[PDB]
Amino acid sequence: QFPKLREWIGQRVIKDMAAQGYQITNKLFESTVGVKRTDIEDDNLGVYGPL
Amino acid sequence: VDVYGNPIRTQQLREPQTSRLAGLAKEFAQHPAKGLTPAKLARILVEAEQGNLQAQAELFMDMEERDAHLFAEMSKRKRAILGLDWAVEPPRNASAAEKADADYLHELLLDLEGLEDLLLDALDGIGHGYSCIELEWALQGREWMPLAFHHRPQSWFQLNPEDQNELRLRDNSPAGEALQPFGWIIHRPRARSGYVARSGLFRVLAWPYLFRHYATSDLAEMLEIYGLPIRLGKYPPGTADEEKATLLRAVTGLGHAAAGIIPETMAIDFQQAAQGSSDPFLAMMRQSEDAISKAVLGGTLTSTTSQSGGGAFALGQVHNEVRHDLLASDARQLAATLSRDLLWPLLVLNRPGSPDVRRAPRLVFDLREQADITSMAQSIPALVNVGLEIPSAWVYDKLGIPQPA
Repeated sequence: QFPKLREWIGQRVIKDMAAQGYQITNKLFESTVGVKRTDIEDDNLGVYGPL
Repeated sequence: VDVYGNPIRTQQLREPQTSRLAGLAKEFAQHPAKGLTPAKLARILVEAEQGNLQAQAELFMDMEERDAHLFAEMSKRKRAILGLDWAVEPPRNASAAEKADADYLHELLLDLEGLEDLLLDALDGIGHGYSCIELEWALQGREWMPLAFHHRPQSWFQLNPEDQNELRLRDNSPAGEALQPFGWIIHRPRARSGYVARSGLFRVLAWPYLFRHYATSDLAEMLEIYGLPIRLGKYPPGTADEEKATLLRAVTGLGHAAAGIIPETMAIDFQQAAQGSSDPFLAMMRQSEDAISKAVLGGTLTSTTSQSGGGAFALGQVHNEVRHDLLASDARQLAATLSRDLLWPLLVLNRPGSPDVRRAPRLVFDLREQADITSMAQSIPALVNVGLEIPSAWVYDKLGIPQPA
């Protein structure tokens, strides 16, 4: 942004804006588990399949 | 208030009762039909008698899904009702105000979307013994409206420990939760006299379903074994493991392979695999299917089919006995439930005053049976020439033709 009002219109002093930047990497996140194909079918109680 | 007299508070109508029970909406059916044995079925039924309706409801859902004959019968029975025309009539010798109330209710039901879905959801109580449909109440200014009808699974409820005929929500507490007034349309058709747990038709139909399932599975297994014979190879002492494996593979592939050679010291014996017929299995399946047909739709048209044969009185012959009785019973029970649950809140919220409960309008289904126009049209002229003064109202009502306006 712009700085304070100075105290001299005689011999005015120029200024510049500062360009700021922020860099961030969006790396992935994961998590998983292994299960057997027969066991999910060989489970009549409803558990092992709410996975 | 409601028909039962329980105090009614409009504050609780803004939100559904089950909204504060987000746990229920995340549940999945346990599918108790898979791996079901007669002992397991008996335990399920007995536990349901004691207030554990979750397992019974899930079993009934699986039974409906896994049996094509039972599903077809139930769907036909329900579609019979879904196709009936309906009307709202004012009470006996109603006054002008009552007639206006009935007319307004009729107009409101006509313009209420989702009525057919509501009827279909309610008819599930025929097989499950009880169906609960949650109401969404909204205000379009000064008049309450049912925003939508939500059918909640029967597995979401239980029995009151202090009352075996009163249902309650499953809120993790031993006593459950009482049903909110004006928040549900509970349909509980009564095929047999008893408690709510024992009142379902699927309770009657469970055993034939299990018989048919066992017969079909056994037949499928026997068809799998059918074909080639079991053949056993024998080897002498001093046969090494590699030769044993070679003999085993030869025997395993011998059925598919037309020819093979073995040493004279070995031997292969072809033994009977499975010799019989499908007659016992099919007999059991037919018995179970006939039982299901009789229990669902009557033993005059479905199981012991009425056969063909037309005629003017053929409609009456096919319908009046069995089919008309069942249709009228189901329609009357559904109409009573609707008049009790949906018509009354609309009358007592959307209109001024406190009309007496006995004078509430009643929803009526059109059970009129098509009458032979030709025979009766032949008959009238003789009677009128004789001198009888038959009213025109009876004719117009019975023929289905409307009175001139």
